[PDB]
Amino acid sequence: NDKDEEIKKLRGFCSRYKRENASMKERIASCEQGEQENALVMEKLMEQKMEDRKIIQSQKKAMRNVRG
Amino acid sequence: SLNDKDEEIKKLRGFCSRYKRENASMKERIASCEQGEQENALVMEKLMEQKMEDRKIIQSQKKAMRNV
Repeated sequence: NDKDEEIKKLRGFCSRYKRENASMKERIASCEQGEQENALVMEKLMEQKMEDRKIIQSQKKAMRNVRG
Repeated sequence: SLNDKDEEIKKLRGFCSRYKRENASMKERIASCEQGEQENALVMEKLMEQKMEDRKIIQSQKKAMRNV
């Protein structure tokens, strides 16, 4: 009766923990997937920004060349 | 107070501490992922603002050259 209750209690924690852990792997996995998708967007936006700065520099030079 | 029960309890107690450690680490990892995702959103917002301002500068440069 004393050993039986402790066993019932511990089994309950184990089933609880096990359910919560399974749920978290699922959540962690979708998070990492979100982050992989974010990475592609960020990379594209960063390339475009640097490409814009390149154009700006090239145009700043062309005007410098015209003002001689 | 049956026969395999003291050991069964010892094993289950072990699983619980193990589950408890693994649970804590996952909570920590999910929070880091979510913080990463929040930061990413902010970076993209900054990058989008910068592209738009850069395009403004680029158009302003092409027109100033047109006007010479």
